[PDB]
Amino acid sequence: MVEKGKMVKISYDGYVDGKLFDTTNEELAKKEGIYNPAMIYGPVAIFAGEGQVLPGLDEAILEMDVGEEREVVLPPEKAFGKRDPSKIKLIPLSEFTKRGIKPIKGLTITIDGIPGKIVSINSGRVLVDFNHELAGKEVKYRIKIEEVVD
Repeated sequence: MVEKGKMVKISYDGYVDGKLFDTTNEELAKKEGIYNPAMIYGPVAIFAGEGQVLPGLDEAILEMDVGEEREVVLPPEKAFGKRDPSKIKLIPLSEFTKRGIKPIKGLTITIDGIPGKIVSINSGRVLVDFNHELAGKEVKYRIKIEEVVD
């Protein structure tokens, strides 16, 4: 068990549809072809149960021992969230063209700093999904508590 608020350093590998999409392990990232030169790899310091990681990860961490490694399967609600219909919004084509942006199906756009993916364009109506890319997805993580500070 790890008490809520306790500083812990964790390592993790995250998978969606059987594919690694995130990892603290630089070597694994290169091996799996997701290495990002702009990312700082290595264990991540969190406070246990304080919401710095996905809800289901925080939940698992509180149950875990220092040095424990386990795998966890998280439903959307405990991962990147359910795909919320209220975040899928209709916007006039007119407003994109006014702003010199050509809407294209599949294109990621940013409104007021918020990223959104264009679902469709039909008769001047642009449907944009502002949900997280992985919303509605089951994810699987390997997670290890490397150390507890305190």
